[PDB]
Amino acid sequence: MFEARLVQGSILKKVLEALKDLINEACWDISSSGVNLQSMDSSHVSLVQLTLRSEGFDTYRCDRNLAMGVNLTSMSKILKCAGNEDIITLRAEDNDTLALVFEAPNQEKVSDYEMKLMDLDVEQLGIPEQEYSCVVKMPSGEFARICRDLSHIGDAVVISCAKDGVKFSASGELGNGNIKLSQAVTIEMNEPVQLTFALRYLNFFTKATPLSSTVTLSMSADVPLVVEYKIADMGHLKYYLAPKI
Amino acid sequence: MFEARLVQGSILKKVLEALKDLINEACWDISSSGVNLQSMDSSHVSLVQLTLRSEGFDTYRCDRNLAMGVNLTSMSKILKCAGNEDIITLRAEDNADTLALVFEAPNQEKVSDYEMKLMDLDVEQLGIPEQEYSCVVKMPSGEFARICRDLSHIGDAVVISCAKDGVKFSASGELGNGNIKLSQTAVTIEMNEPVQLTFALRYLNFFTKATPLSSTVTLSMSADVPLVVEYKIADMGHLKYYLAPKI
Amino acid sequence: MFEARLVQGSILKKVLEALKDLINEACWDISSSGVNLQSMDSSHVSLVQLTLRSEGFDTYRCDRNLAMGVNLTSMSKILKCAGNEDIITLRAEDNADTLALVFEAPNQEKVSDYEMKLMDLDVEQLGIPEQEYSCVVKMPSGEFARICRDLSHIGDAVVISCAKDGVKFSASGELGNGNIKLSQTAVTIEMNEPVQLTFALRYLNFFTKATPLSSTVTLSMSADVPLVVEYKIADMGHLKYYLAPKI
Amino acid sequence: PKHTLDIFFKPLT
Amino acid sequence: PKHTLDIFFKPL
Amino acid sequence: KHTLDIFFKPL
Ligand SMILES: [Zn+2]
Ligand SMILES: [Zn+2]
Ligand SMILES: [Zn+2]
Repeated sequence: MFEARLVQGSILKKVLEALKDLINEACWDISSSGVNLQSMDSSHVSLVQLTLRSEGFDTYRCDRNLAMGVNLTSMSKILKCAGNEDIITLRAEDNDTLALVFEAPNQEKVSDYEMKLMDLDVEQLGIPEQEYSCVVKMPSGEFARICRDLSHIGDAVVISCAKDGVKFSASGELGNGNIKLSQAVTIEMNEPVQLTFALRYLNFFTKATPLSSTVTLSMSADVPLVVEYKIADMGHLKYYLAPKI
Repeated sequence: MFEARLVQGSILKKVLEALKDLINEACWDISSSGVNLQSMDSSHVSLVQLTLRSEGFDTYRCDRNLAMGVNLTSMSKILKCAGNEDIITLRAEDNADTLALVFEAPNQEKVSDYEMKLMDLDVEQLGIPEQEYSCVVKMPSGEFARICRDLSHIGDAVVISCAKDGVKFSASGELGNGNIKLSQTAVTIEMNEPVQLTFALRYLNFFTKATPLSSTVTLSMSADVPLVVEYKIADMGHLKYYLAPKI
Repeated sequence: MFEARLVQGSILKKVLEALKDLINEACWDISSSGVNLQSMDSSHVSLVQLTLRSEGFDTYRCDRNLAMGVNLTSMSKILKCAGNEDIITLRAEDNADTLALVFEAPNQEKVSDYEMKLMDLDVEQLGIPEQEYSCVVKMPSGEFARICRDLSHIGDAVVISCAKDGVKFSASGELGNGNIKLSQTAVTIEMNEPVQLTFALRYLNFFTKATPLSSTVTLSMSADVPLVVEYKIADMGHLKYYLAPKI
Repeated sequence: PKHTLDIFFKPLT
Repeated sequence: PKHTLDIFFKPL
Repeated sequence: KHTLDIFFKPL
C-alpha cells in the first residue's frame, strides 16, 4: 500500500511539467523515506534525479518498497486537472495503477483519476559523490533568462568560472554575446573552469524554475554539470549535463 | 422602428461571444416583449435559446415584430469594436436589410456607428415544452466550466449522475478514467429522483463560453431527455442550452 | 568612436519593435546632435523618421559623423536580451564594421555584451520639404490604435475627415460599414480648414506599433499630401511616420 | 451522431 | 499602391 | 564525446 498526501499540490504539478519535456517515461521508486526518480533523456546526454522526502507530506505511508513505471506525459496530463491549491494524494496497491486524488483546497469537491502503469526496463545508475571546483547560486529566473537569451544567439554556451565571477558566452549568424555575473549571487570557486554545453538541454532544465527562486550550478573540469532546484525543504530536482564535445 | 439601448454593453458582447461558437447564423425575433432567438447547432444535437426582455434594456421600442437573419460571426466581429464599458444601442428600420449598432463611450467623446448587413433566413421556430426535472444542480459557472475542460482531456463523453444528495461526472479514455464528486454546499442540488446520463463533452465545452455572463449555472436533467444548461443574465433574461443524451 | 548610454533601455526596445515591422533595414545616422534614422518601406508608400537627441542620454560621444547599416530585425532580436530596466549603451568605432550593445542591470550585478555585424547600405537620404497642416489632431495613442485595429476588421481603407469640432474615421467592407466620431475634450483638434483623405489601414497598424513609447499621438493632415503620424519619445525625440493618401 | 435532438423539439407549424 | 510616396519625398 | 555513460555506471 502506498498513500501520500501532499497539501501543496502545485508542487507535483510543476515537478511533472519539468520532467515531461526532458523525458517521457520514468520509474518512481517509492520507499519508506520518500519518492525517488532517476532517469536519462533519450540520448543519455542528460539525467535528472528527483527526491521528495516523506516528511514533506502531511500524511505518508508505504508498506512494501515499490517501483512504479509511469508515462510522464500522461501523468502531467492528469495533473493539469488538479487546481493550484488542490490537495493531492497518490495511492497505489501492493502489487497495477496509480490513483490520484485531488481535493478542493477547502470548499469540497474531489476528483479521482486512475492511470495505468507500464512495465519498464530501467537500470539504476551511480552518481559518484564529488566536490565541485565552482559552485554558483543565483536567482532561478535570472538563469532561465540567460539560457533563453543566449539560445537566440547560438546553440551552445560557454560557461566560465573565474576569480571575478562567472561569464556565459555564445555565438552565431547574429553575432556574439556574452553575459557576466559577479558577486543574490554567490560564487564559490577553487580553480577556474571553462566548459561548453548545449543550450537545448539547459532550456529543458530551466522548466523546473517555478519550483524555486534559486538555482545552483556546479562545475569541474571535464565532468557533467549539475543544475539543482531545491523543493521547499522536502527535497529537490537535480539535472546533469555532459559537456558538449 | 426598432431601437434598444443597453447601458451595460458588455452583456451583448458576451452573448455573441457565447452564440457564435455554437452556431453561425440565427434569426433574431424582435417584439414588444423583447428579443428572442433560438437555433439548433448545424448537426441538430443541441440548441440554444436566448431571451432578453424589454424590461432589461434601458430604452426599448418596437413598432412591429421583426425577424432579422443575422450572421452571428459578423455580429460578434462588430461587437469586438465596442468597448467593454460602452453604451450599446441597436436599431432597425422598416423592412430594412440591415442592423445599426451604436457604441457610445461613457465619457461622451467617442461614438462608433456600424451597419451590419442582414441575411435571409428561412428558419422554422421550434417548440420547447417546460417540464419538471428529476435532478437540478445550481453551481458556480467556473466550476462547471473547469469540470468539463478537465474531463475533456480524458475522453469525449461525460456521465452525469446524481445519488444521495450529490453529483458526479465521469469519463474515460486512453489515459485512464476519472470522476469528480461535487457535494451539496455554493452547490445546491435539487433531487427528487436519482438520474444518470451521458453527453458529448464537445458540446458542453461550447456551452461554457457563456460563463462570463453569470457566476451561476444550473444543470437540469431527467432520464432520456435533453440536458438544459442555463445561465441567467443579470436581471434581463436567460441563455439556455439543450443537449440530447448520447444514445 | 561613438558611445551612447541610455538609462531607460526600454525606449530602444520599443523603438526597435516599432521599426522592424515597417522596415527590415536602415541606416542609423549618428552625429554629435544625436541619432537620426529615416526610411521608406519596401513598397515606397510610407516612411519612418526617428530622432534621438544627445541630451537624452546620460552619456553621449560622437567623434565623427557615422552611417551604420543595420538589419533591424537582428537588432531587435538582440534587444530582446535586454531587460526593460536595463541601461543600454551603444558603441561603435569610427570604422563602422560592428556595433556593440551593452546591457547593464541597474544593480550592475549583470552585464551583457552583444556584438552585431553591421551592413553595407547605399541609401539616398530624402528631402521632406517644409509642410504646414490644415488639421492637426492630438489624442490618446491607445484610443487611436483601437480605432485602427477595429476599422480594419471592417475594411482596408479609412477615410479620415475633419470638418468642425471633430474628426470621423470611416471604413467599409463585406460585413457592412462603420464610422467613428471623436469630439473635443484628451482629444484636441486645431482645424484650419476641413480636409478628407483616404488611407490604407494596413500601414497605420504598422505605425501603431510605436504606441508604447507614448500615451499621446498626433496626426497631421492637409489636402492631398502625406499624413503625419507622430509619437514623442520622452523629452528626447519622436518617431514620425508618413503615409501617402490612397491614389 | 445527428438529429438526436429533433425527436424532442419539433418545428411547430 | 507602390511608389505613391516617391512623389513627395525625392532623393536630396 | 557526449554522453553520461562515461561518468555514471550501473549500480
Ligand atoms: Zn428567463
Ligand atoms: Zn435534424
Ligand atoms: Zn519607389
